[PDB]
Amino acid sequence: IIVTQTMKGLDIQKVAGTWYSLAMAASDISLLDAQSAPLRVYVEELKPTPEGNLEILLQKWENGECAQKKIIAEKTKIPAVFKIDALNENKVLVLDTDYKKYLLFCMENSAEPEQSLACQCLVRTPEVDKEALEKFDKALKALPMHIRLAFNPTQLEGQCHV
Amino acid sequence: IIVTQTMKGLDIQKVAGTWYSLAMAASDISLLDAQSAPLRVYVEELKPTPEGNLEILLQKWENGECAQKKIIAEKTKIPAVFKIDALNENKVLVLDTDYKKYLLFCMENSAEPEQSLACQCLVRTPEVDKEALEKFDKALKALPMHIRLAFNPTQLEGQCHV
Repeated sequence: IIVTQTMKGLDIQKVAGTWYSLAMAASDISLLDAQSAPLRVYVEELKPTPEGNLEILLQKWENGECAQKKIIAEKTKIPAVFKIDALNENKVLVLDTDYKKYLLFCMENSAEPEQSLACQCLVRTPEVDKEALEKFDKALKALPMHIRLAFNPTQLEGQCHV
Repeated sequence: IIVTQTMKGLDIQKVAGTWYSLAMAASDISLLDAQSAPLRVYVEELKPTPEGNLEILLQKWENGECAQKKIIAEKTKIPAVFKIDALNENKVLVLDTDYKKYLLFCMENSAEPEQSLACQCLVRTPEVDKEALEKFDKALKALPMHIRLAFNPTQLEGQCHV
């Protein structure tokens, strides 16, 4: 895939704190279709390091339980692009944010041989922000998404979105 | 939705023949999320009757097989609205068509619209028609969808969308 738009001027220190996964999309239906699908992950928090790296706290269904997971994303020459250090190295792209209300990012699933891509719309509060959803859909027009999900407030406040 | 002009003058005789489910959306994620989800149905063909009813031939994953099913949709006072008793739905609404390339329709249970609404973009040929998808998304902006799926040509030509 060709991501055609990452964020200019990204100050990663300002995305610290709590977030909620309002909506997600992926290039393959099977990446997101079930609760236990591989890229079905709910971001809880972003913790920038002083070295300019990014810690990502998320929840994920596994073996019928809601599991917390910590991902360390290492900075690169491009400021909106990070590398996840893991058995298969995976990229995380910050597309856009206003720091105070929404953040749009994508992550690839390199354990898939075939090129795969998931993107999320994160908001600061557990409400459906229509303007953030509009910016998400605008950013998605350039991308080959075949599944899109959106969640309601009860799900945002729940564990693993229930 | 407003009953529109192409909806006032819907001539069902002109929708006869083969169709492909290019994209689908629903109000509840669980209506569409798995292959065996209840409203995960692929329209194959539309057969208008001389009495002005509408036969809908579709495929559906069930008991580990791709099963053919026949739904009889009975006409009503409103020409774009039909009555069914299948998939725990009771109404089918034709939202828009140009007869020759696309048709947009929804199904619901009028007892439980929020929990039962699914809509589809059907095309005449197994290709991704961007203009048809634009009209589908335009019609969906007014609706409380939380899942949207789009299929590729190989899936369109496949059994139960591969």
